[PDB]
Amino acid sequence: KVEEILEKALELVIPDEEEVRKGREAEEELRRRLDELGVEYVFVGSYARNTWLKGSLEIDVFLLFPEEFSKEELRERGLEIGKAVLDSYEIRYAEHPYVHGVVKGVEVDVVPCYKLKEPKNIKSAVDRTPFHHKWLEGRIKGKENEVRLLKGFLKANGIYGAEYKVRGFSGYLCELLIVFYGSFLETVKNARRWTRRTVIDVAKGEVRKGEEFFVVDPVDEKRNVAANLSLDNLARFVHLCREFMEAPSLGFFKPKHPLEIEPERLRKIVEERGTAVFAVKFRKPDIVDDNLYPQLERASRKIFEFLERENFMPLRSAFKASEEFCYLLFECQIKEISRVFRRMGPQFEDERNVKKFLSRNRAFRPFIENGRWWAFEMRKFTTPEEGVRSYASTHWHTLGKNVGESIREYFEIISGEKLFKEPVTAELCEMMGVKD
RNA sequence: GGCCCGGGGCGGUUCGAUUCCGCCCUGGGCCAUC
Repeated sequence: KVEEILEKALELVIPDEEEVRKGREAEEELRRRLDELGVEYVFVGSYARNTWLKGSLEIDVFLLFPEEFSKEELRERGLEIGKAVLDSYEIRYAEHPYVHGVVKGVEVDVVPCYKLKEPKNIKSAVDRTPFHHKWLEGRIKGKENEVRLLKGFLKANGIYGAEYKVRGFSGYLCELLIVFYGSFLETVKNARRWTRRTVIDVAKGEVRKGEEFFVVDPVDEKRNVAANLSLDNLARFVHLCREFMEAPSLGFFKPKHPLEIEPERLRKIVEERGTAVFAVKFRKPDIVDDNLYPQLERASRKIFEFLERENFMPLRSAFKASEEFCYLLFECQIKEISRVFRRMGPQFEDERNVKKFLSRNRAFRPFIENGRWWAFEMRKFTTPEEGVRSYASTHWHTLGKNVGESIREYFEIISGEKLFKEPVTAELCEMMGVKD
């Protein structure tokens, strides 16, 4: 039963004694170093609140700087401090650069920010974190394991990140939720009633109907904590909660198995479907995933839209990325279509336009049907692939800034066996609902 | 970078385009980076 299950579960979410110990002693040292320099700092994030998921140990040391300090100063002093304190560093990037390193074996993020008073004055997302922490530390105390359960559950099902490769629940949203419902289970139970118009005002302990799923930030009533949660990911969670409660099981916290498929069986199935399955391959632009995937979606969407207005009847689109290349995957109901198609002309009494419409030299002689004129025109292409080869070659600039630029210099359309031999077999099966 | 809203020019397509497909400059808002 749920309880017995959640019990066996804490085991997969809570960091064991050694992963914890490792943490403390790393924070211990990290503390000394920072003081033997008299720097004004503050640990934030899931480490400072013991809400960190097992296996995801990382520390977040935020450096407080006067308001008056310039942007440049912040990062320079931040770069210096980070460098001196970290065993081994690495200048990372975001809204502004910050430093990432390791201390006594554990991960560390040394972010520079402005010491501020009261939410307004907020100069960057990072400035807001300190407030999020002060508001969260006193209220989440004693429920950390509820937070963890809720992450292992979301992480296990592929919707734990808030970044563009996940579009799911952010760890912050997770604690706010636990602070609202009181525990994992209560969150799971209530989530089942969530709709796309549900709004959760943590500060008001109230739930209301809005225009979109909105979890108003305690620190900023205008900020949506679940802003980048995809409408489909929300749907998948609402369902996942409904099923968990129907049949509790430790399997919900266990990362689903990769489940490889033999390319041969994939071939058979596509045949059983008798659809057009092809891919658009091009070199992976060298850019962070936060810029790459929002592009892959656009590109994939722009082509899907080309395919349907072109009468190829697309079923679903998808995409995969590698160290090497990127793939846009499509499946259609039409492997081929006739050359001729019917073009709609003016009504019979509009002498002006009628004449014009008839003034074009076509090959088949237009006709009248139910009051208006029509014409038989020929298509430029007759198969999905044939069309996308044309679309990608001329409309490359609309598939994203980067993706669009790598397609402009090189792209190929694969299909048949050649396609099943590309590292995209898994994605396809997920796209076709192939079950097993 | 991506999404939402808006201005100013254009190109292709169409009997017919503000309205479909796209391109230039361009104002504001939001999202991820912790």
